[PDB]
Amino acid sequence: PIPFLSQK
Amino acid sequence: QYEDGKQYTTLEKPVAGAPQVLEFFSFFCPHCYQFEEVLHISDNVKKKLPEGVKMTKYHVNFMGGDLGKDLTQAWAVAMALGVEDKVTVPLFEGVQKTQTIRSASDIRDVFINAGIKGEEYDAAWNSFVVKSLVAQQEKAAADVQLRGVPAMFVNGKYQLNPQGMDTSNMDVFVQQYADTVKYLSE
Amino acid sequence: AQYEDGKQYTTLEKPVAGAPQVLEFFSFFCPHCYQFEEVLHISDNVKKKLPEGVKMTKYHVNFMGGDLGKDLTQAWAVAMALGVEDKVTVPLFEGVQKTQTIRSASDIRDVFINAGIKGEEYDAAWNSFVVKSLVAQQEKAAADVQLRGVPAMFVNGKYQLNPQGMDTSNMDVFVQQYADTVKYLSEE
Repeated sequence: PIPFLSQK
Repeated sequence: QYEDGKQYTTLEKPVAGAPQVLEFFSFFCPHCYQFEEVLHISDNVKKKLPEGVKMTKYHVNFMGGDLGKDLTQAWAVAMALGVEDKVTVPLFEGVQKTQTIRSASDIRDVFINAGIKGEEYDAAWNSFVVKSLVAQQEKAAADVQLRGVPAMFVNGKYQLNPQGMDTSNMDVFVQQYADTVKYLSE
Repeated sequence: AQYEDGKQYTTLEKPVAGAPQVLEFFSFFCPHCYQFEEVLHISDNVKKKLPEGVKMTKYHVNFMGGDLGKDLTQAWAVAMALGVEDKVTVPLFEGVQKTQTIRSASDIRDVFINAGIKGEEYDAAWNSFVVKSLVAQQEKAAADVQLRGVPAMFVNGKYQLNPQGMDTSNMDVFVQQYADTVKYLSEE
């Protein structure tokens, strides 16, 4: 899955 | 107890003319889904704002690629038509829960199912007003040097710091957050 | 079916020794975890296709919902310790995400009480060494596979399931393909 935290 | 660095941080480079309360999000971000669908942060912030203070919410496209771009444009449409409250839930659920939203066409379906006319959406989609609104969202993110979501800014001067709030109880968290925004706004 | 590395699964560059045969990670906060469990029944469908000698393990993650996420990981440890996962999974998902009646650890406790686990029995378990060990076990397992999100499933500490590489147009087909992939990786 996609990581939980949304950076960059 | 309200300390710079704790419940909030101050911007080194304040933004002139920024919206009073500015929230950034992405429909792709699981942390934004938490903020919107479980915690209802926006709603609770609104409830505690002084009567003469408006909330602004913008979509960001640094995640999700081309569909991320399409989602920013769809959010512009939502803002132009004033139907944010009709499409937020189905867009969040479609991207993250059911994973049924994979194209611009899927996004369009959500608006239709939400009671927004089909000719209305396509006129909005291709409009100069929406082109302007897309650029507006992109400018705002650049102006605050946005590196992550969810995020909230007050008066272009202060950034909310949820890391410094208590998370044992979700109601306590939500209200500490809402109270911080109100303190910074006032 | 044809099974390709990079398609239905990926191969860990850093395999883990001593990992559960089939290891699933979830969060009660995660909408796609909700979809996997309450809607698609991924775990149940995977179990059906495995020989019963192949055990399935499911761990909660704490990197979602702050301290409440940690409390849910501890509650999942209580569920595992007492063997009541099948009683509490549905009301916990519903409580966190649907009815939004689970806002703190005391609300989690009430769900166990309503599931048949007496208050004193829950509290005993909550404060037990066995449950403290299970919390640390769940944390360690996540760290050993460098876990960044959920839902996720690992087989034999060697492979990770890749739902993105599967047919997601038909949900009945997706579930069969997912479960068949776990079978193929396990029958090794």
